[PDB]
Amino acid sequence: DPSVLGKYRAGFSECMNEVTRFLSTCEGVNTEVRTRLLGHLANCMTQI
Amino acid sequence: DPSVLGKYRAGFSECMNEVTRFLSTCEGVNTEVRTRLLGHLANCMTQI
Repeated sequence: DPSVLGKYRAGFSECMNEVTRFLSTCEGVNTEVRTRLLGHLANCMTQI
Repeated sequence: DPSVLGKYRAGFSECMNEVTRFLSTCEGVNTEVRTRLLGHLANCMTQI
């Protein structure tokens, strides 16, 4: 059911917002981290 | 169904691992960030 996927996406939407705050806080060695950090969450959202 | 919750937890388990890597990377102004970062993911896992 799409509700399950929506719930999953909703959870990740929340993770993305908090993760974004962390990413907006770290400004040094997070260029590589940002790629994996955003890529992974994006991959999870994209995959599901 | 518990499968939905398990899927949700599984997604957060994945977020926690990646988030942990970010937290293990940032070492400066993330004491406050860590509290919210871990507290939020923990809150989501705890709540669901």
